[PDB]
Amino acid sequence: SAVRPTKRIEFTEADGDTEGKSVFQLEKETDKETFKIRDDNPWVTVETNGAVRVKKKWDYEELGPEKTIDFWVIITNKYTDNQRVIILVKDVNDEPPYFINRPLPMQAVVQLNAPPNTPVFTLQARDPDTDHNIHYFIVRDRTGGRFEVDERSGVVRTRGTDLFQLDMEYVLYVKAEDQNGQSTPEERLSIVGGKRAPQFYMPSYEAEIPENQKKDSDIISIKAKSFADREIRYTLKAQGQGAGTFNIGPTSGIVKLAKELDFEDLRQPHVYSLIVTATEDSGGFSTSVDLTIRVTDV
Ligand SMILES: [Ca+2]
Ligand SMILES: [Zn+2]
Ligand SMILES: [Zn+2]
Ligand SMILES: [Zn+2]
Ligand SMILES: [Zn+2]
Ligand SMILES: [Zn+2]
Ligand SMILES: [Zn+2]
Ligand SMILES: [Zn+2]
Ligand SMILES: [Zn+2]
Ligand SMILES: [Zn+2]
Ligand SMILES: [Zn+2]
Ligand SMILES: [Zn+2]
Ligand SMILES: [Zn+2]
Ligand SMILES: [Zn+2]
Ligand SMILES: [Zn+2]
Ligand SMILES: [Zn+2]
Ligand SMILES: [Zn+2]
Ligand SMILES: [Zn+2]
Repeated sequence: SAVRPTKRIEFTEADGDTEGKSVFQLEKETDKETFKIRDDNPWVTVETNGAVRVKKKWDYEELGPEKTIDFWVIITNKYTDNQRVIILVKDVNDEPPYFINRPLPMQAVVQLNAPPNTPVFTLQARDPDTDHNIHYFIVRDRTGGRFEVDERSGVVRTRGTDLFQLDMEYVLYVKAEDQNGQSTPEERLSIVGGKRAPQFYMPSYEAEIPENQKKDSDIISIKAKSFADREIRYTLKAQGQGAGTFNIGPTSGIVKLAKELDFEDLRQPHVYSLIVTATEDSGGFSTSVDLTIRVTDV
């Protein structure tokens, strides 16, 4: 027949990242066949010998919604053959955006007399694909319409002139969506009127240290965010065993080893459970978090 079975083949965007690179060889039914493209294609040239070469550096986003380099070839040696070539192009960078806001869950405060269009928090997601653009939006507003999000910047801004209530929680569920390839999870943003307690940069902390850890060496750094941007004082208590084995820097949040350790001494536990407290001298507010320290033998 005049038409050959359609050549189907899969390559990544990156396989086509260099002009003139021979991606694949089109097969010939007879030794003396020569190839020629039917229509000029922006992405590929076809050599006389059937080698398919990168013309313009492949860009998945720039392909039609089909995501294929789709072209025909003429085969000869008139009595000529025709064959369709469909290169399915895979965008291997195309993985969903994720929020890079820290700490999670998303927490902000709103000034009680915040005037309209006061920014209270900036949503920041990252698309691992550098070639993608994302839009931020609210999927569920539990604030009674007191906040909106800028789709470009991710900035969350107050609306209306009414006051906000002290200690009152305003909740938005927010999402960033890809304009190319997927989205973030629908994350919960908690905005509290006026002030709220410090939030640790991790919901729990875990350290693993050898038996021979040097006395007064740093074991783990703990940090809490003060929403009032006020001074944080850290304290550390032991849950059960190990009181006084570790301390934490009042200002630094750095947990050091206070005592020598013996793994073969069964008086000392192998897993220490500690609670770190972050205290604002901004008045009252404290938050606690678990710190778990495991000791390995050496
Ligand atoms: Ca791309
Ligand atoms: Zn036939
Ligand atoms: Zn591009
Ligand atoms: Zn891409
Ligand atoms: Zn990956
Ligand atoms: Zn890319
Ligand atoms: Zn949009
Ligand atoms: Zn804007
Ligand atoms: Zn009102
Ligand atoms: Zn949903
Ligand atoms: Zn240090
Ligand atoms: Zn500051
Ligand atoms: Zn500090
Ligand atoms: Zn030992
Ligand atoms: Zn002992
Ligand atoms: Zn606990
Ligand atoms: Zn041992
Ligand atoms: Zn040993």
